[PDB]
Amino acid sequence: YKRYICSFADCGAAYNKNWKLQAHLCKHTGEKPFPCKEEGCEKGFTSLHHLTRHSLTHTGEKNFTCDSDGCDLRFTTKANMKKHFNRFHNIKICVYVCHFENCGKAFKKHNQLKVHQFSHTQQLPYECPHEGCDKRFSLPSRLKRHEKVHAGYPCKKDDSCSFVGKTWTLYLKHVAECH
DNA sequence: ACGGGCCTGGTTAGTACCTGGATGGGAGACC
DNA sequence: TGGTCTCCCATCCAGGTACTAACCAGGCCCG
Ligand SMILES: [Zn+2]
Ligand SMILES: [Zn+2]
Ligand SMILES: [Zn+2]
Ligand SMILES: [Zn+2]
Ligand SMILES: [Zn+2]
Ligand SMILES: [Zn+2]
Repeated sequence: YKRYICSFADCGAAYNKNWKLQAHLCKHTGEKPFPCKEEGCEKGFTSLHHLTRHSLTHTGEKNFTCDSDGCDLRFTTKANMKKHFNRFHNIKICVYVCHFENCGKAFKKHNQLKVHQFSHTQQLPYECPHEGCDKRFSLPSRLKRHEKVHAGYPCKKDDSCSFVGKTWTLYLKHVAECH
C-alpha cells in the first residue's frame, strides 16, 4: 500500500516512497533542501532534479527542441515543448494545412489557411470587395475603413461621369441639377 | 489664391487571446 | 518493498500576438 505518511496530524497524506513524503513534509516545514547557487535567486526546491531544471534558466539554455519537421525553434523542456507541437503541427485539431511544402504550417480553420497562403503571393489577403478598385489590404479593420468610399448612389453616365452619391436625395440632384 | 472635407499612408493606444517559461507533485523504470 | 535518477502533466503567470479604434498630417477637389 502506502507506508510513508505525513508526520503532522490532520494532513492524512501518505506516500509509497519515503522521498515522496519527504518532499510533502517540506511543504509543512518550508525547507530548501535544494537551493540555487547564485545571488539574487532565493528559489528553493525539494528534489535534486527540480534544482537542475531551474539551472538552465539562470542562463537561458535550450537543450530541448520541437520534435517536428519545419520548425527548429528549440524549447526549455520536453513535456513542455510537447505542447507547442500539439498546438501547431499534430493534426486532428490543426487539420487545414498549407501543403506548399517548405513553409509547412497549419491552422484550425480553413479560412485561416487561405489567408496565410497569401503570404506565398504578391498580393495581400483581405482585399476590397467591389468592381474596379481592386485595392487590397492586410488588416480587415483597415479595409472596412476604405469601404466608406464605394457606398452611396453613384449615377450611370459613362466613365465620363463617375461621382458616387452620399444619399438618394442628394443623388437625385446629381442627375437633375446636373447631368 | 483659399479653407474645409474626404481620404489615406503612417502611427499609436487599447485589448481579448495565446504562448511559452517555469513549476508543483509525483508516477515510473531499474536495480 | 524502497532509493535514484527520469519522464510526465496540469497549471499559473508574465511577455508577445493579431487586430481594432483613434490620432495625425499631406494630397486632392470644389464652392
Ligand atoms: Zn501533510
Ligand atoms: Zn537560482
Ligand atoms: Zn515546431
Ligand atoms: Zn504556407
Ligand atoms: Zn475599394
Ligand atoms: Zn451623374
